Amino acid sequence: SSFVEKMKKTGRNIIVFYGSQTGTAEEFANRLSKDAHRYGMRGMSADPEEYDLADLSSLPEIDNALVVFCMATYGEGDPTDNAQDFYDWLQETDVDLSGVKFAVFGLGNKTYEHFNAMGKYVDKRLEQLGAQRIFELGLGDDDGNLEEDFITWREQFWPAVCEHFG
Ligand SMILES: Cc1cc2nc3c(=O)[nH]c(=O)nc-3n(C[C@H](O)[C@H](O)[C@H](O)COP(=O)(O)O)c2cc1C
Ligand SMILES: [Ca+2]
Repeated sequence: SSFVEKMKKTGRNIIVFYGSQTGTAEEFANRLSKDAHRYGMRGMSADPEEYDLADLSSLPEIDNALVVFCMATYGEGDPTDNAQDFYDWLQETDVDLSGVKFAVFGLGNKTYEHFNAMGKYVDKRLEQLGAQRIFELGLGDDDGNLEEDFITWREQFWPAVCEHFG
């Protein structure tokens, strides 16, 4: 039903959504969610298409809640198929996301004109709606070494998360 309800009943405070077509963003999401345990927290990865992201407004019910988005960009700067509902919702919504804390890691390739469009958009839109960005937008480049871009981001991400939540 609701992802916030699932997190509450399974003890998770971190949820990582993945916008993926070929599985790269899903694997990064799984890796980030497992990392949570190394810092005394608990996370889970999730396919946004299976949920209603309007529920983000209920996230502040969970202590030290953090939502992370690992999003790939396809086509003409389009979202992946599984992130279309989320993309559509983001464009038309006006909900207040005060209290929400987020971070975004975008998967793209610098050779396309619309480099990491999806990741850049989600990052910008969440802040516009009232959410608080806890760590800078990661811009992974699949034309170079995406894996290394991810590791560099992740290496600095956790210390920042720990710093923020104490
Ligand atoms: C057919 C196709 C089109 C792509 N189009 C874009 C694009 O317009 N912008 C961009 O930054 N990256 C683009 N990329 C590259 C990616 O988003 C990169 O491969 C990402 O790692 C894919 O993640 P995923 O496995 O989770 O689906 C494209 C990749 C493919 C195969
Ligand atoms: Ca506010």
